[PDB]
Amino acid sequence: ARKLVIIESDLERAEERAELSEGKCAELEEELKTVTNNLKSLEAQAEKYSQKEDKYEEEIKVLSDKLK
Amino acid sequence: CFDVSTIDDSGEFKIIVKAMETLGLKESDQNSIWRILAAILHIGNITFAEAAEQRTGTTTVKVSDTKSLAAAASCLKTDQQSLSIALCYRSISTGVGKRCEVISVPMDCNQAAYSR
Amino acid sequence: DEDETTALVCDNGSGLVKAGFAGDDAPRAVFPSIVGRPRHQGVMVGMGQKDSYVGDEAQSKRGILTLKYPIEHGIITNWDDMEKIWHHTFYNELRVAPEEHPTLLTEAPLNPKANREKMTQIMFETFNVPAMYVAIQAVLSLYASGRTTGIVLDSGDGVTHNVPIYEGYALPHAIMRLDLAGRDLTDYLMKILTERGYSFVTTAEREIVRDIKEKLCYVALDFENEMATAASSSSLEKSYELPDGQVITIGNERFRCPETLFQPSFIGMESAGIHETTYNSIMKCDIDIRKDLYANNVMSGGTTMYPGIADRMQKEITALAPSTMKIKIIAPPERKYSVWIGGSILASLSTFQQMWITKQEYDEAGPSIVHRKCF
Ligand SMILES: Nc1ncnc2c1ncn2[C@@H]1O[C@H](COP(=O)(O)OP(=O)(O)O)[C@@H](O)[C@H]1O
Ligand SMILES: [Ca+2]
Repeated sequence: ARKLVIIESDLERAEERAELSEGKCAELEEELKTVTNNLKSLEAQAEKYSQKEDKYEEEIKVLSDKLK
Repeated sequence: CFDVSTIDDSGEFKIIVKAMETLGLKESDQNSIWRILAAILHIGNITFAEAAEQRTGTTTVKVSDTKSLAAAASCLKTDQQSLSIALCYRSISTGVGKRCEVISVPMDCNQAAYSR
Repeated sequence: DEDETTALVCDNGSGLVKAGFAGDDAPRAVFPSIVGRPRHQGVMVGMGQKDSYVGDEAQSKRGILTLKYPIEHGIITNWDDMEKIWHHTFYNELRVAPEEHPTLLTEAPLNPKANREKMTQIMFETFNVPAMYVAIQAVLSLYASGRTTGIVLDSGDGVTHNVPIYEGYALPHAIMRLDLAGRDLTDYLMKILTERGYSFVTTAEREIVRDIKEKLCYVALDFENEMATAASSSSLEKSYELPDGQVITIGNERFRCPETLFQPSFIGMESAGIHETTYNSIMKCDIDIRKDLYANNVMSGGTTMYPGIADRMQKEITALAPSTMKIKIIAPPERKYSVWIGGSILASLSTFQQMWITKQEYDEAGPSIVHRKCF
């Protein structure tokens, strides 16, 4: 009867840490998808900013020549 | 200069093969070694051009002839870009544990051709 | 190692103790120059506390420690505690005996005369050093970056120094010293933090202020235009989960404190900004020697790592400076270790022999040997 309590109590500990872990893991998994999307989005913008400032580099150069 | 009248090119190759085979370097092994040498040739043929990254007169290094630097990473089969992030740019951290590579320094031309 | 014999490189400041083995390009074991005791009386029995808690062991556990810093920019509050800082350097991390390999330390420009003789007493008489020199902070970095003709402004947490070294050191003054860096920014935060229900009270957690600072805090390009932007809660506040557990939405807090750098009027000092003092040093030199100084400006130190540090200089300088030639500032993307890279240089030079102090040289010219040969 006592041994039953020991194992039954472990079941409560196991069930508790299981639902808690899965609950946060699911929340984390969903969050990663949002962060990953933000990464892809920001990376895309950075690419547009990089190619733009580079276009100004060749633009400011040719203008400097015409000015000279 | 490449073609020379004195020395015969096609005639020597077959003699080199004999020398390798006579010692202990079969064609199977030869090919396995040529890949290593051919890899270096790809990482060799890359004298990067002027990189208009700076503002005034100085400059850094950047690839214009990509297919050449791509060949260097081709045999390596790695992200062509990431490769140049750690080489042309010098990364250093260290302290406590031991180093963490990512943040780096676009070095000048002299140190650029130096590492090259 | 069947190469040479007796060689090493070192460098200390108000942040990290940069040091390594013989003939190295980069440091090997950097650690915070801290040291404290126990405000908690360390389980007195779970060891006779002692060892103030210096080194990684100290930085690991801050709570028990009452981090009382010894060398605040120039002044050494106490030398007795310095004894067991170098006892941790050469013996624990470096794993080499100081009674063999030379040592290359750094010199805080214009350091009290009485200090030099005191230091030498700790090395020669106690740690027995038959060869060592204490080079002057800035000049070292000059030869590393590959510059012979530029103006250096090397400073991190210690003291600000405007060293116009492009063709000669030790000559007219044209140099300045300002106790406004690092720890000044580390202590000022807790003050203004009070208005946001935050207060890093004691010194132990004060050290963390610096940790978070160097990962987000940036400098405002123009405070006026960014004042109205405050309404737009997007570029300001950013969720920073404190390791323990207490979010801090730093936003306007990021570009408010750094403003003190260019405006020392926020802490009761008439000291002019780092771009005014620059003029003060340039106006002393000849008239036909400025056009080349503006061409290249050596901005080094960990203080020159924050966002918006170089671009701001090119805005304020051009105003009260000649406007004809081109002006470019050389700020090595990693300009903190500029001193160490330069340290590696002088560490491998043989001409350096006509600089350091030999064991016998000290006894032949008394304690004044330092200021009798060096300068
Ligand atoms: N990338 C960085 N960004 C911001 N701060 C940095 C960076 N790298 C180093 N630091 C800081 O710079 C300081 C060390 O700079 P340093 O010039 O060596 O100082 P000192 O010479 O006064 O000892 C430390 O506070 C460190 O945290
Ligand atoms: Ca210093």
